[PDB]
Amino acid sequence: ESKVVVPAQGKKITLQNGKLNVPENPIIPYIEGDGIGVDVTPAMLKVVDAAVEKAYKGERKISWMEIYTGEKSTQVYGQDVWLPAETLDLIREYRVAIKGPLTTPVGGGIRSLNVALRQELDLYICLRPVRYYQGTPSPVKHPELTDMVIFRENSEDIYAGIEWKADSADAEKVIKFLREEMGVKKIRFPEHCGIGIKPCSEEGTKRLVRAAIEYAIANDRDSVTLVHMGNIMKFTEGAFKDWGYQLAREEFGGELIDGGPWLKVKNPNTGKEIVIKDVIADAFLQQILLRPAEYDVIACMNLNGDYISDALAAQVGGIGIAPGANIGDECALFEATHGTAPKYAGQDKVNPGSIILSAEMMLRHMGWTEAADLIVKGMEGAINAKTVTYDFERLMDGAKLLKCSEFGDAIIENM
Amino acid sequence: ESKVVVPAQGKKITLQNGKLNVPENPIIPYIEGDGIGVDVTPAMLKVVDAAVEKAYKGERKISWMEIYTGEKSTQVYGQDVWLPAETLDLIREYRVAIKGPLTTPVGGGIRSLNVALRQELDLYICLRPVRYYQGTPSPVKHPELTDMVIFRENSEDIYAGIEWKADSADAEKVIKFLREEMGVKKIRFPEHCGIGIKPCSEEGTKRLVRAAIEYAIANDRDSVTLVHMGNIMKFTEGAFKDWGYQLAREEFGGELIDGGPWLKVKNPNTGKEIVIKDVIADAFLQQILLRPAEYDVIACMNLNGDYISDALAAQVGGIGIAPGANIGDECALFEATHGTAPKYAGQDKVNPGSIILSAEMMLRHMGWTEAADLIVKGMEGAINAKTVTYDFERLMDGAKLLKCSEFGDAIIENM
Ligand SMILES: O=C(O)CCC(=O)C(=O)O
Ligand SMILES: O=C(O)CCC(=O)C(=O)O
Ligand SMILES: [Mn+2]
Ligand SMILES: [Mn+2]
Repeated sequence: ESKVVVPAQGKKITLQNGKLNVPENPIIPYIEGDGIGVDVTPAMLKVVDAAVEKAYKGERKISWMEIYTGEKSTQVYGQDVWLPAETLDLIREYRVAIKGPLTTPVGGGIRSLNVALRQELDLYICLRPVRYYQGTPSPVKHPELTDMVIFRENSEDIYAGIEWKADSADAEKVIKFLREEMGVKKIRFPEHCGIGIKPCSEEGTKRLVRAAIEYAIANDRDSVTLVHMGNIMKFTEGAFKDWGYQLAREEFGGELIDGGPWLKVKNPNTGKEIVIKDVIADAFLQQILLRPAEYDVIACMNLNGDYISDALAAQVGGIGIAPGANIGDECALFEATHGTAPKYAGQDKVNPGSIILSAEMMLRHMGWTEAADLIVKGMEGAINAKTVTYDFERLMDGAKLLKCSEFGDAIIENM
Repeated sequence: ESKVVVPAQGKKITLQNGKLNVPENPIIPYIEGDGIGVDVTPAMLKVVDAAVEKAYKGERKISWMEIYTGEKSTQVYGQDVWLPAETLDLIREYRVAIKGPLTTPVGGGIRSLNVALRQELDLYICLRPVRYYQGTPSPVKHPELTDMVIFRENSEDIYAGIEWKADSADAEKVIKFLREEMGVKKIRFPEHCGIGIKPCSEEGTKRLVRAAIEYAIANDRDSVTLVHMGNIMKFTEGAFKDWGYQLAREEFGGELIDGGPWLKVKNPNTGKEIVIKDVIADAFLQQILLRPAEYDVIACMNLNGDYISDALAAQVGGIGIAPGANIGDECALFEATHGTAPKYAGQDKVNPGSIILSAEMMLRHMGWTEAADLIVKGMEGAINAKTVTYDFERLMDGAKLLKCSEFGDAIIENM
């Protein structure tokens, strides 16, 4: 029997015509998260409640409902229950949810729980905005020049988990087929060879890129850059870029800039000419360091998005405070983007900034922009005040060391 | 008939027992390179000749022999001759060669010429050392903490070019096979879907990792880090890491550090305990910025190596002066690692640092360490003297702007 308790006071968010109908008392499912989730989640709940209370003068209030996934799920439902069917059902049913870091066990043949949540709920958009918060200790000279929003495709690519182990009967079978029936000759060593499949479809590419362009329009952003490795992988990465440009032309009236290949899409609200361009992935990893100001909205495939998001987070000193969201047509799951750091679990020491900023994204997604704005304001003030957790403090001089919970309070105090 | 002229004075380098027998007058094949290759190659030839002349007091002298690949090949041999069979033969025959940047044409269905050279000559090691040269304008605060050597697997991975176009009969065939015979269910959108294959074998992984560990030993390096995405791709990237550790144990007496998974390999010459460790690729892209001093020799797959090498080059301000080598058991091809920048071709303006430093690697590979040391010394002095090309100069104050050829002279002057 389920151990999830539906809040007595609270109402389910609904979806109508692609628009969320959020009540003043929405029930929001939340997954504590493994390791440090025990530290960061309480801080997030308190910070969000304060922002909501302050923004709407007590008129609105979230009814938090704990659901399970990960190590805590096994402890609540038993041995092999890492991801309960009800969790997938509840997230879909309640439309909006948030979670702390999750870890996948090894030895049992189970694949990434984070990816499982994304694929099973068809949350095809991994949204990762990366900006700099003044006062944050950064390894680069000008982190303030970084203000990007990453639209990472979440349902395809090698990240889809389609592969076979070297020497397995399946691997031999696939390799045999490829060589004998497909005439593949580029497999350097066919024996003791692992094989993975990388899929990329037109519908997959277009729904991701459509969301990216719509975001640029809605937020009056300057450009959308299709990042890919099409020079090497023409049929997957290359097709992604091709379909991205095609979508811009076919659905957003994209016009040619100069002799190509860049396009300009007129923002139907501001009249701003949004530039649609593309950069080879490896070169892009250099350009984010060398010319960050030239980039804004980024649209890319699963793996590249994972790399780009992490690299960007690192350079702005946001490795531990990078917000993230997994959005689909029916529901959305916001999440802390860092690991579980089990060594510090329960020490009330880690930075709750990531999950808090992800809650900021959640609030904005629900249409509660005032509360979201309050969290952004609190984070900016706390960081600028140099009242921070150990991860920031250790890289700074003249900073006040704060516990995880205390930093949560600092954010509230700066709202 | 061939238009390659074998130098009258000069002798072929030979290979015996895995050791190169280099004469005092070795014939070295060289490919000018497209675009700026017309600028950087002459500078390289002059710099190398000066280093050789100075190091060995006129006793040794390279007999340069021009061979063709790329745009210049089509002009020398005709319309469709992008990569002549003789070029592959000559490089193998002469054992050591160098080349300027190469570009692959689009529209003719031809794949990367750089990859073609690597795969066809089985140059399985892409060696990319990345260090900082004092005085180089860098986007990071402490580029001097970067001193790494990248061992990128060069014959496998998605980089192998095994793929089929969306809607092609072949793609449909493969997808059908995967779904109906392999029972694959993770292909989100089977229609209008491009497909790529990612292979990774035990022999491929081990020969790359073997070279990496041997390099750490020969150069008394502190550690070898296996970089991979095994948490997501268990059978390719994960297997790579597994085989890498296994090789360390089976062939280099690797011992367990603490409770694992790190290993220590005793350097048989210095007694130094070389640490063998591993880091997930996305996290590694963050760690190179946050904790560069903790890394040294890196062993990774093709694609990850491409990303890591470019990211590292960018952070030390070496985007245009990053050396590179493609090494196999029978021959080796050193190369400028940047693009062709056709806009500046012939303007004697671009930085010849990349191809020159690659020539430094070449000289060292031939056992001519004195000459190689002279080039390193010249580069360090020229850069530190602030007498540099536009790409450096534009990011600095109080620097003397030099043409490509002039920077070549500056290097010589600082030898
Ligand atoms: O894949 C996982 O298990 C963790 C989530 C992750 O690192 C990501 O894809 O960014
Ligand atoms: O692949 C090419 O054509 C250029 C060489 C390259 O960028 C590389 O693999 O680093
Ligand atoms: Mn990640
Ligand atoms: Mn490259």
